[PDB]
Amino acid sequence: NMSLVKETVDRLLKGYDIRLRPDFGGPPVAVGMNIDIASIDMVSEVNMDYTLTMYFQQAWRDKRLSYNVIPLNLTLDNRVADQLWVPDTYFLNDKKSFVHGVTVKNRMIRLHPDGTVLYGLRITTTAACMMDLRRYPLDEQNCTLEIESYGYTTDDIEFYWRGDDNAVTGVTKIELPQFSIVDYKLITKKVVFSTGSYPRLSLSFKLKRNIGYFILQTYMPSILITILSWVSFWINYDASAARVALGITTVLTMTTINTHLRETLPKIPYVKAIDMYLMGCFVFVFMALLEYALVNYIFFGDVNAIDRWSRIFFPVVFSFFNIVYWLYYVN
Amino acid sequence: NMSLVKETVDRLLKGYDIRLRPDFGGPPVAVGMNIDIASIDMVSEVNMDYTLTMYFQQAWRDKRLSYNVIPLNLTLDNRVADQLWVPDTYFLNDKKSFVHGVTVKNRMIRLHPDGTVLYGLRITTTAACMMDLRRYPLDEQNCTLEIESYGYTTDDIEFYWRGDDNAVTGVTKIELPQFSIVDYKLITKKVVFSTGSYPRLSLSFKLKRNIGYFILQTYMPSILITILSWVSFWINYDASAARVALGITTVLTMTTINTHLRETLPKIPYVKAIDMYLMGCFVFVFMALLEYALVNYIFFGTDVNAIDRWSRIFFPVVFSFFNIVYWLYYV
Amino acid sequence: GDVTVILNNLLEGYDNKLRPDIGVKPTLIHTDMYVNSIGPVNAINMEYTIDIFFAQTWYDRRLKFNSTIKVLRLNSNMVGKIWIPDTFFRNSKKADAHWITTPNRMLRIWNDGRVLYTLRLTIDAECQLQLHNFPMDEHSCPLEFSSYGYPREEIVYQWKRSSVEVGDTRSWRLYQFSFVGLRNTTEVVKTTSGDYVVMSVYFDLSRRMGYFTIQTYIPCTLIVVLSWVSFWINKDAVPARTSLGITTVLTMTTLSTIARKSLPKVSYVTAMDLFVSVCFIFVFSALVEYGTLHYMDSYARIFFPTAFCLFNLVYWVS
Amino acid sequence: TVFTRILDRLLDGYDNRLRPGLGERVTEVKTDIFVTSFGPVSDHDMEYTIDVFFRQSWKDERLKFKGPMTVLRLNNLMASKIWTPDTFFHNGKKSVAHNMTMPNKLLRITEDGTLLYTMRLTVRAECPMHLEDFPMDAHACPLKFGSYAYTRAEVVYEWTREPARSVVVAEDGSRLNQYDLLGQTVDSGIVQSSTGEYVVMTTHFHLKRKIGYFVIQTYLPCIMTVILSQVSFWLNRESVPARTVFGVTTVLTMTTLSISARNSLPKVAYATAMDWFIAVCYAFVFSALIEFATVNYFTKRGYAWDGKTFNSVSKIDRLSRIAFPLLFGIFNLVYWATYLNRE
Amino acid sequence: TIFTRILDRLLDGYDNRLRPGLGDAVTEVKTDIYVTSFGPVSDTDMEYTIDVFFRQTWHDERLKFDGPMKILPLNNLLASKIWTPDTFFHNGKKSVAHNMTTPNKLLRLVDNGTLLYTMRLTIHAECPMHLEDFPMDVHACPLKFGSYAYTKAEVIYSWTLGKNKSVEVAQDGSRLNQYDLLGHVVGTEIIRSSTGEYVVMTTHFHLKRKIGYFVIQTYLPCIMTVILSQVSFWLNRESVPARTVFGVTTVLTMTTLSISARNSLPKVAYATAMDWFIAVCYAFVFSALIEFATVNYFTKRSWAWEGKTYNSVSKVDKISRIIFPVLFAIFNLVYWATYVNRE
Amino acid sequence: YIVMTQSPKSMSMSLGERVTLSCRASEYVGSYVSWYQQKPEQSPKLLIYGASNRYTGVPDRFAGSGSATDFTLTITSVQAEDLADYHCGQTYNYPTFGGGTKLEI
Amino acid sequence: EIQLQQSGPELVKPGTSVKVSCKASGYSFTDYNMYWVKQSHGKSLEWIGYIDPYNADTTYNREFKGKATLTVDKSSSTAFMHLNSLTSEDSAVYYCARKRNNFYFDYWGQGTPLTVS
Ligand SMILES: CCCCCCCC(=O)OC[C@H](COP(=O)(O)O[C@@H]1[C@H](O)[C@H](O)[C@@H](OP(=O)(O)O)[C@H](OP(=O)(O)O)[C@H]1O)OC(=O)CCCCCCC
Ligand SMILES: *[C@@H]1O[C@H](CO)[C@@H](O[C@@H]2O[C@H](CO)[C@@H](O[C@@H]3O[C@H](CO)[C@@H](O)[C@H](O)[C@@H]3O)[C@H](O)[C@H]2NC(C)=O)[C@H](O)[C@H]1NC(C)=O
Ligand SMILES: *[C@@H]1O[C@H](CO)[C@@H](O[C@@H]2O[C@H](CO)[C@@H](O)[C@H](O)[C@H]2NC(C)=O)[C@H](O)[C@H]1NC(C)=O
Ligand SMILES: CC(=O)[C@H]1CC[C@H]2[C@@H]3CC[C@H]4C[C@H](O)CC[C@]4(C)[C@H]3CC[C@]12C
Ligand SMILES: CC(=O)[C@H]1CC[C@H]2[C@@H]3CC[C@H]4C[C@H](O)CC[C@]4(C)[C@H]3CC[C@]12C
Repeated sequence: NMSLVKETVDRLLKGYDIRLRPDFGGPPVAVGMNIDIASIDMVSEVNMDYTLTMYFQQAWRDKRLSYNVIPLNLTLDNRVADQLWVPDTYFLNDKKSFVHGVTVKNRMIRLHPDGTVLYGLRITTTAACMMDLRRYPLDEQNCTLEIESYGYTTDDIEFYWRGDDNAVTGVTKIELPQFSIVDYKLITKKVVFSTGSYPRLSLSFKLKRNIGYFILQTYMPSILITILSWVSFWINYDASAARVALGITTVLTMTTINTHLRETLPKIPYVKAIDMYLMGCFVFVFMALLEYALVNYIFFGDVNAIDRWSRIFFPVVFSFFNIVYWLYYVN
Repeated sequence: NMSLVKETVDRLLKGYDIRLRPDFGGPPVAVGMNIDIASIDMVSEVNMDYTLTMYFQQAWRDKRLSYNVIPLNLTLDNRVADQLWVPDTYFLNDKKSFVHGVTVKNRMIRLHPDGTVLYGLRITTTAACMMDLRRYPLDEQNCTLEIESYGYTTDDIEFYWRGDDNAVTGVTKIELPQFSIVDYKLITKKVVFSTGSYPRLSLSFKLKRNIGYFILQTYMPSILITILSWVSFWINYDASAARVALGITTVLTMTTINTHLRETLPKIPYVKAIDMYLMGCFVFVFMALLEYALVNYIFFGTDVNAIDRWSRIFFPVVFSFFNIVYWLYYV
Repeated sequence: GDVTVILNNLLEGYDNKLRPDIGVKPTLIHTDMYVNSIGPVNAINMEYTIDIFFAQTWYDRRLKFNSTIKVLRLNSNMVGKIWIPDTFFRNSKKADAHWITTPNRMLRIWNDGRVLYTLRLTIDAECQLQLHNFPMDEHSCPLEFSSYGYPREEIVYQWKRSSVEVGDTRSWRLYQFSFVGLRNTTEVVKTTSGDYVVMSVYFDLSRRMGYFTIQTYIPCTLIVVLSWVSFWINKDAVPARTSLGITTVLTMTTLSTIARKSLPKVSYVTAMDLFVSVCFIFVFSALVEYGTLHYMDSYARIFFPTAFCLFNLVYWVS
Repeated sequence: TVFTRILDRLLDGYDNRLRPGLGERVTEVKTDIFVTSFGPVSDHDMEYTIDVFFRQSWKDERLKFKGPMTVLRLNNLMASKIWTPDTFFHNGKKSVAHNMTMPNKLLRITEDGTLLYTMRLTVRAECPMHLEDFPMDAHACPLKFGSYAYTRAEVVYEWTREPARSVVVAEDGSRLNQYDLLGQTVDSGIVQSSTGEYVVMTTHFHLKRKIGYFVIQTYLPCIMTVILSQVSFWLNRESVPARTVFGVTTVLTMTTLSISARNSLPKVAYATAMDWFIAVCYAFVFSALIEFATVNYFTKRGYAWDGKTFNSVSKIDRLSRIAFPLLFGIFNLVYWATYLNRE
Repeated sequence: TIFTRILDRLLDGYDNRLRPGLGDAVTEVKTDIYVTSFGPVSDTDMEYTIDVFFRQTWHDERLKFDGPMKILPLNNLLASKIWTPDTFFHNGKKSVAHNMTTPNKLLRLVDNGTLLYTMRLTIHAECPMHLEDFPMDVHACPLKFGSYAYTKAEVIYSWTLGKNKSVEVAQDGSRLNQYDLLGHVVGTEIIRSSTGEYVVMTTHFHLKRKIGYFVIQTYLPCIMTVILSQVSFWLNRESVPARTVFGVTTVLTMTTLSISARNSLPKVAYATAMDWFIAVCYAFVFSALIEFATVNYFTKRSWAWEGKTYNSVSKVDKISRIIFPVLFAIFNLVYWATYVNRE
Repeated sequence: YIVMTQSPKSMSMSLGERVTLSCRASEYVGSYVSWYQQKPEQSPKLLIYGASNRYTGVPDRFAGSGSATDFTLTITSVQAEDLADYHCGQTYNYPTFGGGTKLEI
Repeated sequence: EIQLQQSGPELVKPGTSVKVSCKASGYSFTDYNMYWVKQSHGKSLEWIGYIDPYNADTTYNREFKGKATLTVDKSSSTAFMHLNSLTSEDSAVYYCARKRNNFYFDYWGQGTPLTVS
């Protein structure tokens, strides 16, 4: 059995031309792609990308690799892959990706009697994802993985999902620290460059931000700072040291919070939804400080009436601002 | 004519023993060196190294690579370097270095008819430079690149700057964000190890630190916070809360500036010039706080006003004298 | 020499692509480890480095040799010429063998055809830390490894009698964790390509709370005590009471922020976050208590410490 | 061409896979280290970087030659063609063998077959540190190395010169920022493993941490915070906002100082010497706050002294003015005498 | 198998070390670039990253063939078997040639002999920025490339389509978070070097820094700090602790906002336009604190208004209330106009 | 150089009784300490190389151990042939042998 | 069986030099260093110097620096020690030792009594 299998594999690689694709000069070679996503390590909004680990499998028919003498599926070792033609598949979004190499190259070759070649790779990709953070952190980002052939046009290679919706699996078990995969969509198109038209598979993950983390980290501190700034309205007007210290502490704290959260995010030029909320809270605390300044200028430069109306106006209009904000965003 | 060049080159590489140096078993081969500095960016004190990009060219005579039939200088592809003997040059300070690879390995090989070989590399090297930061930021750092042959003693190889001071170019056109290359010197040495005596070239840059930045970010906030502390002397002694608030917040703010700045630097044991100036400013502000504590112990233990008035003008005077002595030492 | 001719005969006609007994029976491979040192557990990235002498033994019928030499001990130079199982670590985010001064790989072949193949690996394995009770959290970190291409019908792994040779745990780089226990298992996982045998080394590790008691809990508790100090201060001292309250609340927020930077971006509340939030409630309630007083103090002086210690007991029990 | 012919004869029939004297004797490897620069010690990872010319010398009768030259000096490309010891560092962690411009390794074959195979390495070796005495600690960081596949019956390691004189550190190689390399002591032992007994050459570099950085960074700010807590004692009692700000400031400052002290260290479950120093300093400042509260309880009159009754200077403050500096100075003397005098 | 026989006929005797027309003519390398994505710009490191399909076209008479197909799209691997230009980027700090799943290159061999060699690259190029009007700055970041070893007598680079036409940009290919790619101007120069004179193809990408980010993070906080400081002008004359803490807090805020504004910048001693704005805001807050000190100097009654002489509202403070805002407003108008109008 | 000191310069042990020697080094000598036997008018004979290891062809009764500095050699039972002078030498640095100890009856 | 054969006892008066040889046969001479030791009557053994036979690199004792000259003969496979400016203090017995490695001296010489008066 050993000698027969060795002879057959020797016969297959004898005269094999790695440079020419299956049916070179004939119809396009159909390559089916299946993916099993093992983990999405992180989603770096700072670098506008996501790190995804996957079992990327591609199967295709090569008549030169068809054998009949032995009735089984020769699952050869990984190092034979370098001696066979494989699709020159690449990822458009890929900034930095690597195939693992412990204890060997994490790779699989499995030739079938009919000629079908099952080629597996274990790949970690840092795929670019240009996020639209206008609604952040209430945002849903459809980050994409654009699988495309580099050198071979649609006249030379054709892609498809072997199983229009079963070709991608393992998404449901994915654990994201700060996201939840609401959906995944598989599509195939053709993209034209100056060099020619190429086939393109696109795997799109509709990631939905987990708001809980940002509730603890961003919204609750802002709310508590604003609420504590409202405490100034209950303190008597002849406590200028305490009133001004309280107001200035509130304004400074919101300034630090704004700068701190913006340091944790990329240097974007457009105002986010968190930025709208922070600006609203800033306006409220700053208007509380100016409220005390107005009380002072009226008494030194009636007063209890202004404080009384402040005590109810600020929470009421701030709650209406909250409701409008959420209904605009959460609903 | 291309066939003639092809046959000539294949003749040169036929039988060529990469193991042996030119004139193996004879006099040492004279290896000249010229460098075009492309950048000396990212001078790092925290890592005690500097990243230097250069077009390191070394020229040497190899009788085996001499041809007379072609009157032009044959510039061959970079991949031929792997088939030719190259000096085992290494940079004794090199923590981490790489030869650029895009689009191809950035090497150069140019065989001249007389046998000279011009071997050029585009090298990025993070060379080690132990910085005596006792005068930092008013310091002049003598960083060096120690070029040396690893395995070949002075009886087997010889170095020289090809062109004396004209062997190194591009130094004057380097713009460093935080430095100015006031001078660079080219030294030839012979360093003796247990293994033997080796030839050494040293390219030493005397990098003078541009003080304007450090004045902008470090010195002026310190001075302004000292003047801010001096504001305490013009406030009436009865205003305990205000004066202590000012002196406390200024002492704290200078301690915090000291710690943050020292965080950005390596954990060195000796006091730096920035440290000496910051400690002096700390002493001035702390003595202002102790000045209020003096007038508070005396009042709560006309005369009280006297210390205020005397300190008001004496503190600027003594601080200016401290500046004068400090800068004269360090300027 | 004798050994050179024996080894030359062993590789002559040797097909490195084909497993032992391909198409005849599954190749039984026994795996025994020796953990040099478990590296630092990176809870932020949910991964832990581990250094191991991973040794796997299999019977190859082509590598049997009869001679006076009982075993051939060889360097890494041989590893590339013979069939090695394509073992890969499923939860390995990144890994690399050691290549200094030479490849850290040992090969040894017995006369009966048995092959011992060992190598030193630094594996940055993935461990999904559920940080709900952090820093009182115990984790059972696995290290799964399997053949990438050979199904259960072709490669099988069974633990050897010396399954794991746990090293001296004192030299281990576990700063917050204490190696609690060793567990191991073998299972069969059905993949798209086929069924594969998976062997998982469960290291049971318990975190130590001392570092966090002094790093986080003690500072927060002292800040709560500072808020309590406000009650003893005279109420008439409005700047003093207000300054103490606002300073405590602000610095509590700062501590929570810096703590949240050292933690992963998890979409839940960790124990640490729960206890800093309850401390926030305490200090903020002190601030509102002074607010109410200006617009009771004696009752606060007694109530606040009692409530805090009661919460501490409930917290430690939980 | 003659030297090429000699090298061809050396590699003609040479078996890279077999050690010298296989089946005849143990292969003795005499090893040397010239530390070109003792690289920075990373306390956070309990590892240290060291740049070395790691020399090895062993006799290989296969590489005996007779020619015009007694010592063939050769580049790294020949080294890959011959058997070299499979040496590795038992506590190594992500070392690098430098490649620029060429592989920084020399080979020299003497006519008697003796080899001299040196390589320039940057090795990040693990140094387990017991930081109880930190920052006054002293660490004997080891560098254990030996064969990976060859047992003591196969390959034995030796020092080429006297063990004291077989590890030489360059005069100007000290890249230590907060450490002082006192010296090195070497030894040779045996390690029992699942595969067999292995000869292990150990060299301990004795490092003494330089306390200056922590003096400026931690001890002086802590002491100044304590003194800032005591100026509150010297201040009058009636300035309740003043002393309240002072004490709360000192406590919060000591909190951030404590955190800044910890994050500079690798995580550990035990308290270091600086942790105890900070704990006592925190006790002093918190005691100052408690003292302020105590005197504030007895502050009968809120109005301050003017040049109507008046508050008398608090007795507790007067005793504190002497007690706190005396207790703190005695504590400093005890602490520094306890740790500095230690070997 | 027909194409295999053709391929082995155009590689036998093909010395890939030699140039096309070497010793007979220059090689025109007609170059094109398709910017798949203009990566982010790192102002701290004065460099930008760009992802490009770098297309090179050149005529190689050795590879002309006659066969059934007029063009051979071959596997990336064959690219290494034939001569290619040694193109390198003169300002490329650290570029990456992507190779996952396989080398991302294509090699189309046309019947006449023309080669279309393309490859996906991520290029980290050095863009020297002159940050004086920062953040209202515009940079013409270059992308210079050319042969590394071959002189102008050996290789000359030209644009296939023509200036501007040649260098395309994908419509959605823009990863500039904070810049705006106004356009590009393609040029070509000859640079002198120690080894010869080299043709260098330059393409300057004009990037306009969007000021919204720095407006939100620096200018609005600074303006609000100034306005915070003038709130103290509207505060009471006789309230010394309140206006003192106001002034000191605003000055401390401006210290932290100057240092924070300068952390984002690279460490250069240009005193950028942000530094000028921050300096004038610093002057305003410091003058506010000085004004409060000046008023406090003449504070004599030291009792705020109630309902027994009372301090009259300060004339200095009244004048400050109106003068400071107006002068700061006209300051803003002058500075914004001067920087916005200039290029 | 390194100074080696042997405390019991002379001791008498009854035949068949366990006898233990001692050897001190001025500073660190590691495990590099050897014990040698010198009978009257004969050259030294190695007994215990390294801190603990025993040379080939030596009776099992000889056995020794030591720390970095202190060292000890113990004979399980003295024999008539065992009467001789015992030296301790070190090879961590340049050789320097100790005073030596003599055994009688 | 390695046996280091030294020369017999020497009779000499003060102020003249002597040469004492040491011949090894079992092991190859060049492989390992050769050490010379002198034990004064009823005293501890005293190291005088060693010579690496292959390249004749020699190292001496500071006390004996310049008093003893160590040489080797590859062909004769013999190590020679030349003592100069003899005095009454020199009277002692010399041995030559073989250093197998830096753990022990494997074999020793028979001993060459030096007599001076
Ligand atoms: C740095 C900014 C400030 C630098 C300005 C530095 C210029 C400067 O030093 O001001 C001096 C003077 C101070 O006047 P001041 O602020 O103290 O206001 C009144 C003034 O002192 C009267 O003289 C006092 O009455 P009297 O007669 O003593 O009995 C009165 O007290 P009272 O009797 O009611 O109880 C005070 O309230 O103000 C000006 O002349 C107009 C300058 C406008 C300056 C505005 C320019 C911005
Ligand atoms: C996130 O963005 C990607 C961008 O690629 C979206 O991919 C696009 O998805 C739509 C909807 O499935 C595709 O439309 C398709 O059009 C063809 C006709 O060409 C039609 O036959 C299909 O039924 C489908 O409607 C589109 O081709 C596809 N690709 C693009 C726009 O380049 C993705 O859908 C987005 N995320 C989600 C959750 O939609
Ligand atoms: C690793 O796993 C195996 C079983 O999963 C353990 O060894 C087996 O233990 C069972 C239960 O006692 C026995 O019935 C088997 O006979 C054992 N195997 C053999 C080959 O004897 C093994 O102990 C585990 N490793 C540990 C606990 O360290
Ligand atoms: C009348 C009154 O109640 C007083 C109370 C507080 C005062 C404001 C402080 C901040 C100022 C910043 C700028 O200088 C422009 C004017 C500005 C907005 C002031 C307007 C008048 C106010 C509202
Ligand atoms: C007389 C006087 O002005 C008083 C006012 C403030 C007082 C100092 C405060 C801090 C103290 C720290 C230590 O306890 C040592 C003594 C120490 C320096 C004190 C000396 C006497 C001072 C200067």
